[PDB]
Amino acid sequence: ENAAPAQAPVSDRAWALFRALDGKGLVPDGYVEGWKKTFEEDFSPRRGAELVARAWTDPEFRQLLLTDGTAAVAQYGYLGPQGEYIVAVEDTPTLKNVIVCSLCSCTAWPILGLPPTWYKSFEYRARVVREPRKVLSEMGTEIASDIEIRVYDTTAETRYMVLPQRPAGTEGWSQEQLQEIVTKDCLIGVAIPQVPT
Amino acid sequence: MDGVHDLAGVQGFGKVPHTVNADIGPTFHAEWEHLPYSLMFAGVAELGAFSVDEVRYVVERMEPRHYMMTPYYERYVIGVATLMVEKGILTQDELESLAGGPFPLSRPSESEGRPAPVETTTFEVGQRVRVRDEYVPGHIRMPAYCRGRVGTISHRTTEKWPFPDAIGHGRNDAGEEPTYHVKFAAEELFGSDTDGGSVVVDLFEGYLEPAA
Ligand SMILES: [Fe+3]
Repeated sequence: ENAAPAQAPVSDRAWALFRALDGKGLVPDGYVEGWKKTFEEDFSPRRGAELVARAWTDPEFRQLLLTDGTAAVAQYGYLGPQGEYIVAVEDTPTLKNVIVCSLCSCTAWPILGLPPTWYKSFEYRARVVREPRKVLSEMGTEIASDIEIRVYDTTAETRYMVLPQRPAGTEGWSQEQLQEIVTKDCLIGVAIPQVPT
Repeated sequence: MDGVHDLAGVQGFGKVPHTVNADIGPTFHAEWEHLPYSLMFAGVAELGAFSVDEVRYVVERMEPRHYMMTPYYERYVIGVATLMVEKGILTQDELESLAGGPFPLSRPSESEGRPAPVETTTFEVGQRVRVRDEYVPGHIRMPAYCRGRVGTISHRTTEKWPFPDAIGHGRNDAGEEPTYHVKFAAEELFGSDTDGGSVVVDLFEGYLEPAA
């Protein structure tokens, strides 16, 4: 019959777990509220965009980011939970990099933000490792036939970001202007930075 | 653990529910969604009751149909609650009483785990390695698509971490190992039935052996 267990509403179960622990003095005052603020306000792909724009305008930093990602990120003070050992992977005219956690959802939280529903989906977890070109295509990114795709499966403690290619038409842009076109999806690797017409 | 969570390479799924740069909305789509991670950190950092590895494993231990029908954040509510009961901190009775209804949990572990292996090799960038052809019923950070397959070392980490197969069961013998970015050709993993180039898997030293 392949039946599923009858369950109380998820909100009731989640708050039950909170109340059971809190009622036993195991949750410090303002603890979950503090985490919610960190997750919503601090952990953000704006941080990864800042790192990319710096790398694009500063060859010395670019080299540091690609050789010791952790150190480069630390310079900005952006190390944190699920982002303690950082590797940045470089897109090239012949290579497109893409990140997944096939086993769960592992993501460089502090610099990419918490993963989106789609990244944590069974569809993405199952398919991108095996058919990344078709997956990106379906998502709206056409990777040229003469460009290799490399998928990084986040299976241990390395936390990844993609350093995308800098698009033509951005020559001389400020770091702020560049940051604007480096989206969360560019950092994950499923999108290429876009220059307006 | 060869569970339904080991999804890479499974066929039959539909479209990824996203178009690039589409609005994903707020970080949390319901008022409870911050609770699983925050209560996990209370357990890990404040109580010292379990590791993050035990959280991954308890989610792997959801009954398989239960795993498949449960949304992401809810799996972690179930997982963290299960660990709190297994560690003797909470009871299922009090969870269900407070919830006002059923709160089924992950299944008990069927493995005690395994220690970090004593015999391993320090590998260098460019070296060819094979993923050990081993079956582990408890927690392991090796997706089955790479078991027994051969790849090249692209990175050896400059830090070391406890062996997941041990710490994921709360064992005292997890030691510490570096991990290796191992690059596999797509055809090594999926033969002709792939449209990719290469796949890089971040593998603990204890999962590897010299190639041939
Ligand atoms: Fe994950």
